[PDB]
Amino acid sequence: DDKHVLSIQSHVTHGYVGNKAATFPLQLHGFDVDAINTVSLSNHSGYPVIKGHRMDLEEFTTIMEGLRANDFLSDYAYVLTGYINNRDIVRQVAATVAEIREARQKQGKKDAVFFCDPVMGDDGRLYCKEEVVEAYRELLTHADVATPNYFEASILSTVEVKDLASAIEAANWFHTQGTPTVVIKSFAMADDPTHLRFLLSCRDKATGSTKRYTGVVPYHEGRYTGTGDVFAASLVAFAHSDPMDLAVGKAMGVLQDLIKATIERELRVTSYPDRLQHPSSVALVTPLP
Amino acid sequence: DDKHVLSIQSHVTHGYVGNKAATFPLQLHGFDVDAINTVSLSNHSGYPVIKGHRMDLEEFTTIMEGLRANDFLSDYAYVLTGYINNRDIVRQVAATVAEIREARQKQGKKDAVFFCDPVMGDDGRLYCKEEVVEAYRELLTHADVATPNYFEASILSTVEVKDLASAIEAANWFHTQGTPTVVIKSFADDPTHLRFLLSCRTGSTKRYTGVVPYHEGRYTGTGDVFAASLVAFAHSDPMDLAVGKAMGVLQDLIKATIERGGSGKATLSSRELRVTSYPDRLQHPSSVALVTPLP
Ligand SMILES: Nc1ncnc2c1ncn2[C@@H]1O[C@H](COP(=O)(O)OP(=O)(O)O)[C@@H](O)[C@H]1O
Ligand SMILES: Nc1ncnc2c1ncn2[C@@H]1O[C@H](COP(=O)(O)OP(=O)(O)O)[C@@H](O)[C@H]1O
Ligand SMILES: Cc1ncc(CO)c(CO)c1O
Ligand SMILES: Cc1ncc(CO)c(CO)c1O
Ligand SMILES: [Ca+2]
Ligand SMILES: [Ca+2]
Ligand SMILES: [Ca+2]
Ligand SMILES: [Ca+2]
Ligand SMILES: [Ca+2]
Ligand SMILES: [Ca+2]
Ligand SMILES: [Ca+2]
Ligand SMILES: [Ca+2]
Ligand SMILES: [Cl-]
Repeated sequence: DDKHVLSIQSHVTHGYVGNKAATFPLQLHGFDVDAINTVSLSNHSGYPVIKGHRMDLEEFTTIMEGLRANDFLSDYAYVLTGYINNRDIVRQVAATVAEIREARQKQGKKDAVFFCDPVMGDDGRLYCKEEVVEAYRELLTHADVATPNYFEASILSTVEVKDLASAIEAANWFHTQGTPTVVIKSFAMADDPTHLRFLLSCRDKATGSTKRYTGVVPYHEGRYTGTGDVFAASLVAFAHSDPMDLAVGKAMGVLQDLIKATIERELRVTSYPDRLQHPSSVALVTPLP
Repeated sequence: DDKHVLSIQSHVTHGYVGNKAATFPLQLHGFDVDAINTVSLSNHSGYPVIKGHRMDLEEFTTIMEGLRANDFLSDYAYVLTGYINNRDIVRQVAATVAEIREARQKQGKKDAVFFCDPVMGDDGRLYCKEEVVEAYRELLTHADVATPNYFEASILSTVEVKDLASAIEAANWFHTQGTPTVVIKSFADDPTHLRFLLSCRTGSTKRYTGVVPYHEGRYTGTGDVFAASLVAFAHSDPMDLAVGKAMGVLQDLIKATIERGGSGKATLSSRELRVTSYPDRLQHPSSVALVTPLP
């Protein structure tokens, strides 16, 4: 099957971020999730105490050696990258994707789709050294889809994402850098305080034309962990069989069901298995003129 | 709720063994799975090449310090151990389980159940040092439930498990060792069936047996899905029914693996269990194996 994802994200023993947020949703959708755990921690970065192991570049290339030696690299119709927070591994992902593209081409399979979630910060706070930011600018030259939060889109493009106009500028930066498809997952709007806006920006490499889509979700009170990780995983799942605009709509609806369930910080991903596959409602994703 | 498991097993990128095999079924049963990954490898040990990282004791005690400091230990109504292949970590599981039981007592919670799958070898081959065998003998004195394959039962007890009689002798060894509940998951007329033993030690022992169809071919991760399913069903079933349902889950999963190309003659990759293929069959097997009292 083509429902095979290499997922390069965090592992935590307790809670739902990185591969712990992404794996269950994708498996529910019928995907084999092949996870490389960039860290193996007790819990996410928000608890009072974080303990555990972080991969270095040598651990990453050792795992790749095993995948290469057993000829698994052509399995990966999708590559999903999340929390890495290591300059050398962010840079190495480009080689991993190129070796997957080569193995699939040699076996005459559909091109791999590389989804790059450039995980660096949230709520004004940066998790990574500045060298990681530039590593993501170079890696995004190779991505098919990028799913930055507004903070990541802002620091990568140097455009303050604060409304639809500035979101479009930040997205255009991603296109110029070489990412054809961008989802800016949410930004607040001074002029519409009860909603979050998202942008889907689709550059046609051949024509140079850009198809843009936007929509909103309700702006729920409170801070949530893992929202991006569930979002990107859900997007991969829906984008497998849906056009990207509809795939974004479903993925938004999945997050809205999860957040509203939490309300009636931690996303209880495994409590809502039917909502993960069939969200109680889809967000409208409408073309822009 | 008490549907929280601390699961101490292997992580593989490719394929379905250890925590990757155990996690999805337990999550489908509504459990939070807190996984400690004893190794993070490219694939299971059956492949010609196996690459990646292995925990030492210090890495294990480091994660444990995180779980302790954040007051997570009292949440673990269940402890499930599988692939460790490290004498010092196997030894350390007794102290981990003891600390969970004390944190649970302190908070007015019912006692935990520790399920010990003593993962050491299969098809007559050890995949661990002789050191790990003895560490399992000593951990098993602290286990509530043990789920050896017939090889593991054989080397732990030093009884050759080849029939119902010898399986009973091996299970008796586990009970004398201190393990009240033993499932010997399969053994050898009638070449088309495998037999299993459930033995529950008041000094008296209740024993049960049953059969499943024997599918030709070598599967890996079968024990890992089985123990995971046993934990899920045993939470709301008596142990005989929970074994019956876990056996049914495995028959469905092996049939789906064969259905999607996983013949006896097929590749290691083709024989990888189709864990994602039929999620409803992981919760609700199409058959439930009979588990019938012995006299
Ligand atoms: N407070 C919120 N109210 C509504 N939806 C939210 C909220 N926070 C997150 N989301 C949803 O989940 C996704 C959250 O990811 P976002 O915060 O944009 O990314 P990240 O978690 O990577 O920072 C959004 O696209 C949106 O659907
Ligand atoms: N070849 C097989 N044919 C039928 N059932 C099998 C086969 N291999 C495993 N099983 C099922 O999987 C369960 C666990 O398998 P077993 O081989 O006993 O453990 P392990 O995988 O730990 O060696 C068995 O109880 C049985 O239900
Ligand atoms: C380890 C780890 N992985 C992923 C994320 C993003 O949800 C975070 C956010 O803090 C994190 O700490
Ligand atoms: C890594 C790893 N984990 C688990 C198991 C048992 O299925 C094996 C069997 O060889 C293994 O190699
Ligand atoms: Ca060709
Ligand atoms: Ca956010
Ligand atoms: Ca957040
Ligand atoms: Ca994020
Ligand atoms: Ca076996
Ligand atoms: Ca005992
Ligand atoms: Ca086997
Ligand atoms: Ca086993
Ligand atoms: Cl706007």
